[PDB]
Amino acid sequence: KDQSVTLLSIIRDYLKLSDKEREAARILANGLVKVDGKTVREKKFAVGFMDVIEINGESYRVVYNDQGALVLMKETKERASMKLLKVRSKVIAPGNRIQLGTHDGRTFITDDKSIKVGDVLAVSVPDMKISEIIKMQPGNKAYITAGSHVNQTGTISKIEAKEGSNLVHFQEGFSTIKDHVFMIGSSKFSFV
Repeated sequence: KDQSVTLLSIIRDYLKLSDKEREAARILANGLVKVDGKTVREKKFAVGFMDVIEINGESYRVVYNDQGALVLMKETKERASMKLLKVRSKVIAPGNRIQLGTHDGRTFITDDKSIKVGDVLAVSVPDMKISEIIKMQPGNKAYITAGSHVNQTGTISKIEAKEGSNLVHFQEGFSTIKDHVFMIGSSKFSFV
């Protein structure tokens, strides 16, 4: 499935559920839509997993359904002030000058060489402050973003890595490739 969709499409899909899709374009146009706490009126603006979408003062989270498509779910005001960003890419230069590229296209610059692709940053939406790192490692909990176990959660039991052509295993009795595993909880912090 598409890993990003237009802001207009995801709002229209949601509004379909109450037979109000006809108003999607007017609601967007009225400056009544925010993404990650910033007003957006551009219908072509792409949104993806974990984005916080506000429609008319009400908060929603972009998540996946059991078919793997991006959809909105109702979110509490309290949780809406937070977002998890998966580290999707790194550029490592000399002297621990490290660019972290997150799954929503943001970049942060760190000198912590311990942060790996697959680790997750818990950030505050009102100001982008990073508050926690959720490590991709055994004993931590994840949500599955693609493949056959999409929209399931589990606690990692073991991780296997090789060079050339892998797998994260879960206590719950399944495994997937790392690409599909999105960290959401540790002992000290949980999205849930």
